[PDB]
Amino acid sequence: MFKAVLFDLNGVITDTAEYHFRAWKALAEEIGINGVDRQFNEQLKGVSREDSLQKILDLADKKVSAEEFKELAKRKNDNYVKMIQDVSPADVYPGILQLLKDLRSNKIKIALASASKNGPFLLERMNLTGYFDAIADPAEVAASKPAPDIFIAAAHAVGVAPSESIGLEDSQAGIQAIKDSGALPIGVGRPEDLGDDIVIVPDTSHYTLEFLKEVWLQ
Ligand SMILES: O=P(O)(O)OC[C@H]1O[C@@H](O)[C@H](O)[C@@H](O)[C@@H]1O
Ligand code: ALF
Ligand SMILES: [Mg+2]
Ligand SMILES: [Mg+2]
Ligand code: NA
Repeated sequence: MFKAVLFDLNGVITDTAEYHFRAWKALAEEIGINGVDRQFNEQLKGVSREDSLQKILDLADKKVSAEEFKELAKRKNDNYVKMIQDVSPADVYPGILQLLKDLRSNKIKIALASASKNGPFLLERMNLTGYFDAIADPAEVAASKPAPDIFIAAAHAVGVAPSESIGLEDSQAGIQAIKDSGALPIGVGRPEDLGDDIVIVPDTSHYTLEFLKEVWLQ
């Protein structure tokens, strides 16, 4: 049976993918780039802060100075950090708290495989930190999503092979990262966005321990 579950945070544990989208869209429009809509944002989910900005600049073939690049990423993060101050345990997505409880009861390791440097703060806001056996530090990996490194690091941090792990993701980049780590992906969202070749559930209430074991077995 699987021995760890490797969690993405934004769009899996809580609805903060929505806030990343709103903040990036606001930033893009400030610099005169209007193409950051929900469809384009599927290319931004899972991607690091700097890679997100670069993808936005690329969309418009725009070049900025190194100084302006750093300022823009900082501006977006400062705004996003303000947006999330009132996140609370009430914001935890359906099913997720009970999943964490059930995993712990069954001695299955729990690791965070998030790209977000705001991850630890968000787990604290939601009173979830105590459920996690490890948080992979995204500043320490040599390569970010869709590279598998963050999922490999998360598995290794809890003493489990990726091949004995399930990864939970809402993003195209993250699904690819899980695939290339050796872990089994289960996505949450639309197959139109995430593909028809892995198990995809429509909402996080489907993430029960009962449902994960069967995927591993099949
Ligand atoms: O800017 P942060 O908080 O470090 O987050 C990095 C990335 O974290 C990922 O989890 C999100 O899906 C991305 O949208 C985000 O860019
Ligand atoms: F949405 Al994440 F790492 F939390 F890609
Ligand atoms: Mg996500
Ligand atoms: Mg703890
Ligand atoms: Na708290």
